[PDB]
Amino acid sequence: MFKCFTCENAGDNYNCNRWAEDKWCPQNTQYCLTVHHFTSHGRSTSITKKCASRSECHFVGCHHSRDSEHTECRSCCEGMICNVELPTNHTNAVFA
Repeated sequence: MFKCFTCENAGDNYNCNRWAEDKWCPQNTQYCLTVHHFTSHGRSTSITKKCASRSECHFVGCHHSRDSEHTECRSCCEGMICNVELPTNHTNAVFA
């Protein structure tokens, strides 16, 4: 089992943590979805993540809003609570 960030409305990474606690992921899941809401014009940016699978996000990518000019890029990262910070640089080591 593993713990992932299953937050909904979180303006910042910290907030996402306050909502999404350290709970085990579902049985029908093997990935950590990570949706990034980037506004074409505006500092504010929505963020949402949760457990997913190969089917749930079989066709990842970005989706530009029809009404607003805000795009939503969702991906699938592996590893316990891998969806820590939005701006992913690289993978760290294990302390096991």
